[PDB]
Amino acid sequence: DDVRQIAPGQTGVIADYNYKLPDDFLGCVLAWNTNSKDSSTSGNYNYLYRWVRRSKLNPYERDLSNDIYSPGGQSCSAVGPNCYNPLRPYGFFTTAG
Amino acid sequence: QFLSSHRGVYYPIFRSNVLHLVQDHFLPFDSNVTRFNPIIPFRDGIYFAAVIRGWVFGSTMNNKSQSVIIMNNLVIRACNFELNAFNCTFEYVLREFVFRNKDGFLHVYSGYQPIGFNALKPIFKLPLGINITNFRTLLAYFVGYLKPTTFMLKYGTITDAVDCSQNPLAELKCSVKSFEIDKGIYQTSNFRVAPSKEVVRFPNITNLCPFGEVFNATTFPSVYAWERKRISNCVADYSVLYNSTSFSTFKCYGVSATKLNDLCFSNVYADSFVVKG
Amino acid sequence: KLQDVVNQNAQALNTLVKQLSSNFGAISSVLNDILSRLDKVEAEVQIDR
Amino acid sequence: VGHQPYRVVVLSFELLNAPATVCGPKLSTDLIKNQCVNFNFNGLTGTGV
Repeated sequence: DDVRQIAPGQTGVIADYNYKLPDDFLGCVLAWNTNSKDSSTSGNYNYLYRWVRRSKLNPYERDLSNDIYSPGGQSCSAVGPNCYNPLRPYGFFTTAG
Repeated sequence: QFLSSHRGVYYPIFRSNVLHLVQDHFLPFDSNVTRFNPIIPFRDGIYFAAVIRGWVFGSTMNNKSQSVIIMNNLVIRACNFELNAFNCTFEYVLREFVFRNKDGFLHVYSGYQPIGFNALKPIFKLPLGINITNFRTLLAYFVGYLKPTTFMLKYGTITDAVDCSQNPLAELKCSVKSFEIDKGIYQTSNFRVAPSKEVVRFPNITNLCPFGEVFNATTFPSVYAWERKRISNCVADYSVLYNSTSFSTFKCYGVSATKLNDLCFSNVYADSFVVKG
Repeated sequence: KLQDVVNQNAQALNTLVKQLSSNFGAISSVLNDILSRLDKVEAEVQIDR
Repeated sequence: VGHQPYRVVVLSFELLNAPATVCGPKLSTDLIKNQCVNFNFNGLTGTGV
């Protein structure tokens, strides 16, 4: 469902928090299913995505960081109330839609 | 402190004898340039001038955010430095330089003169893709900040560029697209002042729209009996919904989705139902 | 004749200024709402129109 | 996947010269006058004094 977001002008978790494309994109995008390789019956959790960020990424930018996030700008210490981990696993299953 | 005379011109493609007018992040003529080893804010690019070994660009410079080190023992490495290198990517093997960061590319222009005017030829366009808000030097040197302005360069070597926002004569020169002007009186376009600040005014609304409750209802109408709801007096925040509701389709007609976070509507109607794939 | 030329100039200027109200087949005749509603890449077509 | 339920919600907006009801998650800024300054009044983005 997130493949649609890989294109100039789209908005969403992937587009604005993980991977952003320039508005003047000159190139191509290729995508193919790998449910037999990147998935497992018990769940392949090695793939993660960032679902929180104070500001959207600039085009062609990377955000390697795992600092604990707090909506209110507090001094978080561990996952819990008002202390979220910005990275969440995909959890790919073989039988999922 | 000082004044930069007519320094800080860089190539913003090949062209020759064109007298080309371009709007970009340039250093205004006769601008203030500070003189100095502290942490120097980067803002929208810098013009550095000068024993100096290299530079370190980054955001936090504390190993919690990727930073790039350029140095000469030429080595360029982008990693999570302590101020040792882990989870990282790019690796490679009078003084003036210009540093810009556009589309994740760090443009580095260089120049050297035996000490005026000189155009800084491009050196690197490094694919770093990192957020730069601070930098430091590695060892008297001058630092200036680039601002958005429109210049008229001559040109494939640039020669005698002119800034259109500093004098009435320069404004006339830029509006006529010629460096030689004969005696006379000419009308000119407004190159003097451009807006810098922003004034956002939105209504006094604090409630959040109940998208989570609506999209999580246990029952939805048949397509033939689709309902309608009027959404009002709430802030449309789709970001809170990224935690769920993958939204296999988000086609927006008329407005653009990216603008939905900076638009206000007079009336919003939500019609819900269930259909086939 | 003199009043006629004065009126001609005034009417020409008035027509020129009133021509801005026409949207020329685009989303709207105003740049502000086009730029505040449509993103850059899509807004290019309206701006060109 | 074709023969699977797909919950659909259609949002219809009215951008009229009437009091705003639904707004984005932007923060209002102080008023600056007598300066050529970009402004954003309830979605009206422009440049003026």
